[PDB]
Amino acid sequence: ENYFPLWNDLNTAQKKLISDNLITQHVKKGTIIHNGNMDCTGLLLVKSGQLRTYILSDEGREITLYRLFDMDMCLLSASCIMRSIQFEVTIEAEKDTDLWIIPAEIYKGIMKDSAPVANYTNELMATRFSDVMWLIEQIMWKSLDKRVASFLLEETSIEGTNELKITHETIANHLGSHREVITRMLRYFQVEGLVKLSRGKITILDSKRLETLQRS
Amino acid sequence: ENYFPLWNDLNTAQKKLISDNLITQHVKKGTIIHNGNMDCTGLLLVKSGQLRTYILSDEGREITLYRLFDMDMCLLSASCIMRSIQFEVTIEAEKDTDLWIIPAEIYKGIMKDSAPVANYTNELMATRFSDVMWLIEQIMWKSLDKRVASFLLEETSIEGTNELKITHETIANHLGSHREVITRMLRYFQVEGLVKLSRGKITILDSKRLETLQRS
Repeated sequence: ENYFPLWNDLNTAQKKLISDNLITQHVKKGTIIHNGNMDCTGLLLVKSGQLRTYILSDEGREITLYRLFDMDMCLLSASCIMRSIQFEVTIEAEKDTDLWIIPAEIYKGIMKDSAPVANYTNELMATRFSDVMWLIEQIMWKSLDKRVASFLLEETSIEGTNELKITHETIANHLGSHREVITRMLRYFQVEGLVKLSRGKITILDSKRLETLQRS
Repeated sequence: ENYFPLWNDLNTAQKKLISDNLITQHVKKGTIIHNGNMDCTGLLLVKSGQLRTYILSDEGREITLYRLFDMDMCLLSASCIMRSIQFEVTIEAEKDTDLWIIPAEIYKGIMKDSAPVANYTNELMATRFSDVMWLIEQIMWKSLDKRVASFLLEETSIEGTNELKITHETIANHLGSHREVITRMLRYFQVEGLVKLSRGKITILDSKRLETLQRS
């Protein structure tokens, strides 16, 4: 109600239909909430937490498309309400997350009759389209050292700490790389004094220098 | 009118506003019709021809996002009508093209009041979002030899001939590669009997074998 900006634009009938069909859900970290064509739960409003939209190759390789934080809305968890979305994505909780779910059939129904809700969904798609376009630009134009540097700066901002407790597999899965290549890269960073590597931990030593890689 | 599927869904007032403001335009090949934030002409309905949506790095490197053919609609040529589209694209004519342009201000106005036109624009975005998602999947999971093989099979289908009259630069610009890497790859293909290379021409010799690379 406070976290849904379309609320002031909705009428009484629309406000009531969504309100009376809101599903509250606490999702623990590591839970897959949407898994391509298998699920079509609905739009997710993140009250508090962190979600990760990604794609999987048939060989189990992964790359993160984008992340959703507190107050974001997930549209692709209700992908089946749009025939023209002909790609599948996996959405999972990176931290314990409190969500509200607006059922797909309900949201689809309101969207059919409301230009405001229809246009709002366009703006939501355009944002995610733009997120994915920044990703193509990053993948094509920036080398792996710069992308690892960029990721380490993002995670430290999200966690509010220069001490990351993640595996080399998770970094590889974020960037569309292999663990061995990430490990090689982190060891090059350690030799260059950018990070410190220890048991289940990457400590960012020079945040100023990592930012100059990202920018290079 | 025949090429615009939303026409039957429009009312008299909407049909008249679009009809009386249609701009007919013959565009010669090599003409840039949209160049990021510089232009915001409108939605383009391709009566007959071929358009190419691509992105440019600050160093002049290119990769094709998707192609539009006869009967397709271009949405991103009117990107400024959606605040949430925060990426720029270049659109140009690959062959001489006959277009109709629906001015952006006019289309935006109809979209504000019509759920049908609003939802139709979503489906148009979703299609292009899906095109770009196939591209991420191709870039990440398929090696350059497979992507070159895939492109050669596409161009031969479009041109209706196993004889392509294109430069190594154009192929590099389609795939996000460098000319020298494409030339190296085409020479490997020639050594393997897949193609024949001669003055300003690539002749596909084994279309069956190129398809088995694409699929690998």
